[PDB]
Amino acid sequence: SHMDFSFIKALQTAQQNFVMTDPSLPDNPIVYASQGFLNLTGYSLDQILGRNCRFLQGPETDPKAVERIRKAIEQGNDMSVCLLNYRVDGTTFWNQFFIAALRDAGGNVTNFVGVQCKVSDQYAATVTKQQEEEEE
Amino acid sequence: SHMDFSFIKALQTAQQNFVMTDPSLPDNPIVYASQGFLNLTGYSLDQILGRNCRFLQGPETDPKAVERIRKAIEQGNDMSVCLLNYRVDGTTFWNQFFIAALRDAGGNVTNFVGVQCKVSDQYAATVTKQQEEEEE
Ligand SMILES: Cc1cc2nc3c(=O)[nH]c(=O)nc-3n(C[C@H](O)[C@H](O)[C@H](O)COP(=O)(O)O)c2cc1C
Ligand SMILES: Cc1cc2nc3c(=O)[nH]c(=O)nc-3n(C[C@H](O)[C@H](O)[C@H](O)COP(=O)(O)O)c2cc1C
Ligand SMILES: [Cl-]
Ligand SMILES: [Cl-]
Ligand SMILES: [Cl-]
Repeated sequence: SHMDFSFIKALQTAQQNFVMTDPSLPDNPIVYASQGFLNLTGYSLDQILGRNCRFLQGPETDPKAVERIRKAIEQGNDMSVCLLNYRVDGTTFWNQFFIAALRDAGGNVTNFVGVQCKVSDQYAATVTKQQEEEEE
Repeated sequence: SHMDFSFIKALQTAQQNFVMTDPSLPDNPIVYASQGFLNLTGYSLDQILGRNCRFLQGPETDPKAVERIRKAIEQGNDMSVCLLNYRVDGTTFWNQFFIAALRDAGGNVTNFVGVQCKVSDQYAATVTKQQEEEEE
């Protein structure tokens, strides 16, 4: 019914790409980020907290996927999207990332959790083909 | 307020280690498992669904961690535990895995989500040191 602190501790440490964001604060900013997340994105820790993950997007990013994400966030749905993200140095990578809407015993969204997965160009091609085939 | 099907689709496919279990069914069995999960554990798909993840544990698995997990499950808490797990061939590996309690708009636990991470022996040593230092 709550959050065991083991979750929060192993999150900041896990060599994979995890993030947690707080909807209670404005703009839903990152409160905890994994070490593998900083390895993948290349950012320092001070450039992560207090900000929303929009800084991973850029020019060549599919805005339909971004609208999908923001709709699922406004409704608090658990989703997953593959899109092109940018590191700090400007390099690009295909991020297939998940979003979970953790809710308390009252049904209210307490925190958002995000798992990012770097996928190859073949997986990106197939999943983008499906997502673009999802036309209305 | 619901589960976007993108979550379920990208779960079964993601090359990482994800699982989802249904508390509505007896013993809380696995309903969806990732491809990377089958790569890590070595099991076929038919040996996964309809079963609880106890088949990953074994002889030299810390039972205190298992009691911790089952208490957090009975209370529906989001946790994370590092423990020794076994593959199908009998080989061992240190699994630092997370557990999230997805709840609906009414606060009831709908499904459990689990992310497994294979960690080295140094990380296992440090985290097991902390968890054993957690004595009452
Ligand atoms: C927990 C969480 C993790 C997210 N991770 C990413 C990410 O890794 N890459 C990305 O492009 N967007 C990510 N997003 C989405 C953005 O943070 C943002 O919500 C998205 O751009 C839609 O919001 P907007 O329409 O206001 O721009 C994540 C969102 C959440 C809640
Ligand atoms: C979603 C989910 C994923 C789990 N993944 C693992 C796992 O990877 N390895 C493991 O040893 N136990 C895992 N467990 C815990 C076991 O499934 C089981 O709940 C645990 O042994 C405690 O239950 P018990 O006291 O009845 O044995 C997971 C549990 C859940 C709910
Ligand atoms: Cl379905
Ligand atoms: Cl091994
Ligand atoms: Cl090692």
